[PDB]
Formats: sequence, structure tokens, C-alpha cells
Amino acid sequence: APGQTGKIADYNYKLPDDFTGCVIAWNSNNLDSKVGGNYNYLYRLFRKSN
Amino acid sequence: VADYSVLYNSASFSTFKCYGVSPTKLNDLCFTNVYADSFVIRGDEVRQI
Repeated sequence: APGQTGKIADYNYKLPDDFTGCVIAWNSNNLDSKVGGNYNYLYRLFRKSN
Repeated sequence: VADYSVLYNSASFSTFKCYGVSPTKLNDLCFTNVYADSFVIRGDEVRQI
């Protein structure tokens, strides 16, 4: 959301302070639950800047 | 000297509400003193404080 910082807020993907739109979140624990541990979902860690 | 940059970095923090100032800006300002009040409460009343 515009107004948060963290691994999920800036280190991966940022929302602008003048953003207008709609975020959508829903429970995809059915398909995403992979017996293989679904480790194909990555993200950059702690980038030196924002 | 407090490493306020890295204390914020531990992902264990599930309810991190910095009413005082923004978290990343904890690094620059110089604190006159500090209160460190620690305890444990219910999982429901986490945001009653």
C-alpha cells in the first residue's frame, strides 16, 4: 500500500504515493499449496536503495 | 548507539505500528532518552494499545 516500507512494500515492488486504483487479494491456498514446496516464487532481498 | 536500521529488519514482527515516526527514519534523529516497556498480551488486544 502507499505508505508502507518493507520486504513486501519496496524491496520487491512499490506503490506510488499518488497511486489510484484497486488492490485485489484472495485466498489461493488451494492451488498454491504445492507438495513440492512451491519454491519457484522468489523475490530480491534487501536492495541497497529504494 | 542503536542499530535501528536492522532491528526493523527482523521479519518476526507481525504487528509493527510506529505511531511516533516512520520506521526507516529511526536512524537519523538523536533521541534525548528512551523508554523500553516490554510485556506480553493477548493476540486479540494487540492493537488496543
